[PDB]
Amino acid sequence: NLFASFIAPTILGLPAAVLIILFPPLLIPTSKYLINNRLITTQQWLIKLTSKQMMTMHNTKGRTWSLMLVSLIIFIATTNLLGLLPHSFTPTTQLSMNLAMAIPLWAGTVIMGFRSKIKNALAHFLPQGTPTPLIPMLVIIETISLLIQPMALAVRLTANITAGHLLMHLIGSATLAMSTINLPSTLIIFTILILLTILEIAVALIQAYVFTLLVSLYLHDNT
Amino acid sequence: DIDTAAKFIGAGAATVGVAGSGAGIGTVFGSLIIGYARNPSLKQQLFSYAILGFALSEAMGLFCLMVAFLILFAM
Amino acid sequence: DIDTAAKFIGAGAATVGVAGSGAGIGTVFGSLIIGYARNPSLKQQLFSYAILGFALSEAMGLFCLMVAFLILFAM
Amino acid sequence: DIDTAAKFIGAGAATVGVAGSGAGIGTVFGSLIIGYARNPSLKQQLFSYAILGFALSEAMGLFCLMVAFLILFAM
Amino acid sequence: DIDTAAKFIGAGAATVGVAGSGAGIGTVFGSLIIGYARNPSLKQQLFSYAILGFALSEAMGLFCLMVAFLILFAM
Amino acid sequence: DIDTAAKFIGAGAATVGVAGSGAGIGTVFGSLIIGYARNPSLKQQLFSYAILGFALSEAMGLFCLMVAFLILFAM
Amino acid sequence: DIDTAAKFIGAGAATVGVAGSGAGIGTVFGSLIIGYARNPSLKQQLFSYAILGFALSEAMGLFCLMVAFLILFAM
Amino acid sequence: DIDTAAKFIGAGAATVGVAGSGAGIGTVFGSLIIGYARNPSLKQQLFSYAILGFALSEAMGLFCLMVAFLILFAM
Amino acid sequence: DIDTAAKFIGAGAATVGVAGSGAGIGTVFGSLIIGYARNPSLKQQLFSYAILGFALSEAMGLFCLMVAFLILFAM
Amino acid sequence: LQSIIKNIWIPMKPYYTKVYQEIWIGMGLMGFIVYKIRAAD
Amino acid sequence: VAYWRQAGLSYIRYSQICAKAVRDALKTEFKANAEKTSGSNVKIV
Amino acid sequence: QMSFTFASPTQVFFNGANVRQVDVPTLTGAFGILAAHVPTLQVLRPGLVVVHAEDGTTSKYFVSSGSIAVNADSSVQLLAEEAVTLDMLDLGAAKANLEKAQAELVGTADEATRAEIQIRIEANEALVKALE
Amino acid sequence: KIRGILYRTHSDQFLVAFKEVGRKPPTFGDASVIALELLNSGYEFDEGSIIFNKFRSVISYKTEEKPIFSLNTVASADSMSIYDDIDADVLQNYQEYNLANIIYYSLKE
Repeated sequence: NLFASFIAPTILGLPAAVLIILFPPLLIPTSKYLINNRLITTQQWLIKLTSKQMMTMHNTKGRTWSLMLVSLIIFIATTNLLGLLPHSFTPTTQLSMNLAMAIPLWAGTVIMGFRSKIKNALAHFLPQGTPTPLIPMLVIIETISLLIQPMALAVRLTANITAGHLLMHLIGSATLAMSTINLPSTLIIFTILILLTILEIAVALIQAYVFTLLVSLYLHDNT
Repeated sequence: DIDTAAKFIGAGAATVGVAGSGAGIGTVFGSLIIGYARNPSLKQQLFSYAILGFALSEAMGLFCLMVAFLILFAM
Repeated sequence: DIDTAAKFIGAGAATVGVAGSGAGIGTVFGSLIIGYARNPSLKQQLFSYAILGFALSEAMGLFCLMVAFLILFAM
Repeated sequence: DIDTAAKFIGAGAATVGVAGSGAGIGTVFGSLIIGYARNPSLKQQLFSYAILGFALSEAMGLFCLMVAFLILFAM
Repeated sequence: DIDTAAKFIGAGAATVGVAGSGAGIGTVFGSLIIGYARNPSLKQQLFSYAILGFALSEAMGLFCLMVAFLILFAM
Repeated sequence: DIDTAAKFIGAGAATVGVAGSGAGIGTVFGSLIIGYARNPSLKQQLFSYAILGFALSEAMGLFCLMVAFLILFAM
Repeated sequence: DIDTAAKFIGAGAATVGVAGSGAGIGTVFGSLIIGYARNPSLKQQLFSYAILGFALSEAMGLFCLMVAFLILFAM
Repeated sequence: DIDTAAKFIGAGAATVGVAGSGAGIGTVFGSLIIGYARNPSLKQQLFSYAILGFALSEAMGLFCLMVAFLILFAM
Repeated sequence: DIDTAAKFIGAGAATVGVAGSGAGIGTVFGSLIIGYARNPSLKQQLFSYAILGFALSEAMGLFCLMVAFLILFAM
Repeated sequence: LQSIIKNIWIPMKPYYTKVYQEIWIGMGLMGFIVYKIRAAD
Repeated sequence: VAYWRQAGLSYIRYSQICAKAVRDALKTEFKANAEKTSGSNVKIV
Repeated sequence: QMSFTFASPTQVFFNGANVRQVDVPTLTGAFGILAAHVPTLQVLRPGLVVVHAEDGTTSKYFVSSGSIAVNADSSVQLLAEEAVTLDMLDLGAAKANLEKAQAELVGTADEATRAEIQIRIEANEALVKALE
Repeated sequence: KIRGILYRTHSDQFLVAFKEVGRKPPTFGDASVIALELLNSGYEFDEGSIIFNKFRSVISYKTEEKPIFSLNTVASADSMSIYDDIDADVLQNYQEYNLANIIYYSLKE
């Protein structure tokens, strides 16, 4: 009824969500040339800026994950923007995909943080200058937070895109139900829809960047 | 039904929890105003943090709405 | 009916969530006052951010009212 | 009647939302006090913003009371 | 009766809204403390604004209590 | 009885409103700490205002508890 | 029984009011951090006020818990 | 059923408690903005604390949601 | 049963009270960020207070959860 | 099998064997979690 | 209250130390001239 | 509107000029100063000083200590004890001095000379970071 | 010279003198040394004044006297309430630096 835009799309009985997930990278052409067209120029510029702004903080071991993280911040971003197209199915609105993006990443990061550096890894569970009478619970709280963080990532992205698209759709329905009534009110609701669309573009970009930044900071912590 | 009724009540309740995100964004953007009024040369950089700050405040707010719908429709 | 009753209750509840936007605009404009009192030469620029700050605080507030009406009429 | 009862309950609930305006004006006038204590030469100008700040805080508060009466009498 | 019951419930609810005035006066007098600690020569003048600030915070609080009694007795 | 039940519910609700006084005293004494750390020569005088600030925050808190008991016993 | 049920509900409600003490101690110790970072020579003295500040914030919190138990056991 | 109904009500209630985390992250990132605007050379280090601050605020928020689901599904 | 139902409701309610601890830790670590950005030479010492501050905020939060479980299992 | 391993498996190997091992372990954990979920349904 | 003031210094000393640090980190092209323009000859009696 | 006066004991960089914004590293934090700024007076710590001219170009000096003062008439006087333009310095000497001072710190034990050493370290750290 | 001229009739009313001034063109290092010595003297002057020879022209000079206030003076000055982020520590540092500045200025004149 209302969640028609989030049901796994199928066409002619075929699960066409796979094509929608595969499509974004088709919008990033590459080239072995030296001077190239405008699209690849700007896109290489953006990848350069993003890599610089993200990886810089990491040490020599962290930056090996660079290829990963940048790719991440691209994929998500493109997907999000492709969502804002009419009648489009946004695969980030699915909890499944975000779980599969988060649990492996944060997982492996905590894994490598435990394999080596195990001493300080178990010591990060305790801040530096903690007095004695409050030691035990300060461990368990960190345990819960760490052991849940991937859930936070996945849901924060999933439901955010969900609510964005759902609200845009509801205000659209409202404008529809105000088409046959006061035209100035129809224009006011339309303008609110325009502002919300702009905000949704911004929230797309920002949610991509924030998912990336959070995973990156976890990596930094466990390196 | 009493079930449907309690779904409505719990939905409104879980919705209450968005006041936290409201005040959080209020604080974040107020601090951004102050910090920019102090050291305007850093405006760009400051703005970044602001967005991030915002991006986590709304985060918690989202969870509230989540349960809301996850009670209103999924349950 | 119990359904209509719960609609009213959930409407009032979801309405509660506007206190967050109230406090948020309070904070934003208070910070704008301070930041202007400090560095008045930037007034114009500062004001911009204020509006934007406001524009997101009311944002969250809107969502509350949304559910309100989206329960009062659409459901 | 259960309808009248729920009208009273929803009225009290929607009334709760005035705490946001209360805290908002509190913050605004506190910030005005500070900003004036720091740059008193701008007092007049500062006061202007204060009123405006106030004028939007009460704004949201009004909406709450609105639903209140718009439930108590219009419905 | 269910009516009397809902009157009690709505009274408590509308009473909740005094927390806003509580926090508002807290903020106002805290800011007054700071502003006086910074420019004590203006103490008198500052105090004036404080009272006014207070005079509006309690204002909103009053409205809450209003509905409270205006439900408890007038209705 | 449903009356006694609603008395208990409304009592808890009206009790909620003490969070405002809690945060208010928190803010007041925090500001007192800051203002004293700045201008310690005024300590005595500052402390006075603090008490007064406190004396009004608890004020609003009292009202909440008032209704509480004024519902629990007087009604 | 409906009485026991309402006792549980009112207990949870009156318990809500501890958020005020939580935020109050948060503010107090934050201000203590700032004030010490400014004028560390006064550390000892500052700390005193902090405790006192804390001692009143928890105060209000206590009242909440009071009603809680004073409903859970005494009533 | 009355049990399922109360599960929904308690879920919404326990969800309310996320407003605390919302305001907490708001405050943390606002303070980060200010502290960076004051001593930008420490940006990196400051950011660390911010995350940690955030990491505990969301912490408490989590507990709320915990009970929520631990009532919605486990009970 | 109505008893089990009210246990769930009161559990969610008493859980709401963790928002206070959430905002409290938010404030504490925000103030720590600011105070360190000001006087970084005191970092170590400052951090100590922070932990202590945190150690009391979570304190109150604990009490909430206490009643929660002390209602969910012990009663 | 030719130009596939040449244009896919060639570049990725240093990542697929050393950089992404913990990633593979996490993938296994995520798959086991998802399987447990799909089971209890 | 900075740390050195807690140690018993004075801003004149702070300024001397900082100016000396900037004069030593000066390139040898300008170092001798800058040091000359800030050398102290006065003697206490 | 802003009448700027940047000076050193031996040199006058600006005098009564009209700039748009000057950024100073005050001992109590960095801050910017534009026209009509709130009147204040502050002492400096070793740091960059970027002066923004009306046209938009920026002159980036480095000052080791001194005093900034902005007054009611938007008249700023910035006196710096040693105001070097950033080119007259180098990273290697700064880093080496930083190492020497850190070593003396971890070697020293008395509060007076320890504070002296830490001041030197602060100056050198500000140096290295401010250069590049 | 001034110390030798004033030492006989005024010896008790005397804290510190200085030599080596006059051979070399004075520089800020000298003024900083003098300010150091004046602060590290165990004598908190509530007010002070420096007296030099304000150079007017190649033929004309006027013996002038500049005032020198203390921390408490600028602090308690009500007109200093409009100056921002001011506390005893910042005012102390600024006071010391202005003392050195005015000594340098007097020397160069």
